[PDB]
Amino acid sequence: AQIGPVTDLHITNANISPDGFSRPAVLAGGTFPGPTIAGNTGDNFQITVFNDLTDPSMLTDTSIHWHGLFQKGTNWADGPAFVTQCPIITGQSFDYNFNVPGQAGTFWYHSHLSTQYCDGLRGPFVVYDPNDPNASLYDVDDDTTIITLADWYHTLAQQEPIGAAITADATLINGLGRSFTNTTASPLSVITVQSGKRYRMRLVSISCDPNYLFSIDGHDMTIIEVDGVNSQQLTVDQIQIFAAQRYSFVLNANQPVGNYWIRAQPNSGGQGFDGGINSAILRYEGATVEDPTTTAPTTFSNPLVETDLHPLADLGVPGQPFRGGADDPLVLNLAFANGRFSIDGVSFVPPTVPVLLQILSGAQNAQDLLPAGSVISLPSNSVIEVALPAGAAGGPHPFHLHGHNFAVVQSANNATPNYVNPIWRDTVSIGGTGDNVTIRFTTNNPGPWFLHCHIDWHLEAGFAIVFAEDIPDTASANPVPQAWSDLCPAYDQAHNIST
Ligand SMILES: *[C@@H]1O[C@H](CO)[C@@H](O[C@@H]2O[C@H](CO)[C@@H](O[C@@H]3O[C@H](CO)[C@@H](O)[C@H](O)[C@@H]3O)[C@H](O)[C@H]2NC(C)=O)[C@H](O)[C@H]1NC(C)=O
Ligand SMILES: *[C@@H]1O[C@H](CO)[C@@H](O[C@@H]2O[C@H](CO)[C@@H](O[C@@H]3O[C@H](CO)[C@@H](O)[C@H](O)[C@@H]3O)[C@H](O)[C@H]2NC(C)=O)[C@H](O)[C@H]1NC(C)=O
Ligand SMILES: [Cu+2]
Ligand SMILES: [Cu+2]
Ligand SMILES: [Cu+2]
Ligand SMILES: [Cu+2]
Ligand code: NA
Repeated sequence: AQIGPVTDLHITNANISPDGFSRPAVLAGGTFPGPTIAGNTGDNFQITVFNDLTDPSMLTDTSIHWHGLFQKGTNWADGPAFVTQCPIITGQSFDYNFNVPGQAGTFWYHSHLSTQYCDGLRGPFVVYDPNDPNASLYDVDDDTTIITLADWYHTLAQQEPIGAAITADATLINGLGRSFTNTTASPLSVITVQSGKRYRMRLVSISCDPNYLFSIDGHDMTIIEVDGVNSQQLTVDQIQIFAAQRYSFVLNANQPVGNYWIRAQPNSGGQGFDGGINSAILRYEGATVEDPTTTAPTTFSNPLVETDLHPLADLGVPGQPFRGGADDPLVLNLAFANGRFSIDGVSFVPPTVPVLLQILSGAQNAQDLLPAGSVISLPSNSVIEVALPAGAAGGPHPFHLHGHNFAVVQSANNATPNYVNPIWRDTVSIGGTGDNVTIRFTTNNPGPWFLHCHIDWHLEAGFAIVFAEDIPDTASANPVPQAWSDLCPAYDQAHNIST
């Protein structure tokens, strides 16, 4: 069952064995992935998060981010630790009370403390649209049509060396999959369809690192949504999905009744499908209960290419049709050396006082804010352009901006910008050496918004900056509840920190 929009959510430690290997984890709602949180567009969500964690090896504090939800007027509820709040301590709870005006689509929630979401705190978050303009393109859209893709590690996250190339031990599809080494024939996930029906499959990357080549043998996929943004219909036979991205696609159950492999090949870790790694099963009602016998093609003839995507609505592009054609045109210098990432010469290390609390306490320019050199102010009601030229080790890096979606003016592997009709999204691969992936948005949401690579090991190694958007209006725009004001005193008392 789905939960929400008003619900409790308990965060616990438990043993799980999603690939046959038992390890302890950090779980929401007692499962991996966590339960789907759902509501309708414009609803009030009140997710009262109970921190019941006791195992220090995965951290007993927590904080949860609602990925892709704009949090306009509720920056305090966004979740990134030491940007918008201090962590919730064990034995305490916190009501994330916010609204989702003007958004409808496929989202997710995850821990936003250290690398804790890798240890299991990740689940789907769906905002349905009762008047969806795509409603007539499918018959079925429910909890059974959500497909999560996850990396899973046998080593606990707090034992992963900072700045290292860290590699997973299994791909999990809907929480199940097989280990790349010491492979055992543990259970695979089954997605069941009825011959002749059309399904809105909501594909969610809950990855901490790898991108996946996703396909379904015998079937093609008609994309209708990208990171919450409705798209024109685009039919593909493979989707390369980067960490934290989402797609909705129409699956037409138009092939003979039978069993078909669902494939998710990561860019690192186990390659291929031996022993049923990187796999799940599409089963038609009436098919025999047995593994598929289907083959992938040697090459995919209609893969997703990001420049093929276009919004369903006439979203356009803000600013002027050339590089630098914005009120505030930025170019970030994105680098890696010696185990640490940097942005504009500064490696991100979380501050003691959350950025939002520094601003509410009166610090009002970005050079007054900590960490020094890690906060860039943005002017209000302005067109912002951010060029993100690739080349830093560990690519391709999927960059994500909190508080906003953005026009993808230039995509990976293509030097031509699009100032007319590019897709809008919230997480974008910056590509490879010599690329110049560039995003645009307008500043209509006061508050500090994190910008970072969504490979969680890279964020931990410093690949982040904070956009302090409209500092002067942050306090008036974002009134804070007493329970939020109580978080830093409680956290600092529990941890013997002076501030
Ligand atoms: C990605 O696109 C951005 C624009 O969106 C390019 O930025 C441009 O970068 C050049 C230098 O590479 C800038 O010109 C330089 O400016 C300094 C003065 O600030 C000057 O001292 C240098 O001699 C040179 O003129 C330019 O300001 C900047 N913005 C523009 C043109 O709008 C960036 O180079 C592109 N990166 C890649 C890898 O393609
Ligand atoms: C590399 O990225 C560029 C920019 O996104 C892509 O260029 C765009 O290509 C599309 C598809 O061909 C062009 O749209 C077409 O326009 C013609 C003429 O109006 C129209 O008859 C078709 O209905 C379609 O809309 C679009 O103009 C063009 N944009 C620009 C700025 O060049 C390009 O396709 C990408 N390269 C690859 C290999 O995918
Ligand atoms: Cu996220
Ligand atoms: Cu986010
Ligand atoms: Cu990265
Ligand atoms: Cu984030
Ligand atoms: Na425009």
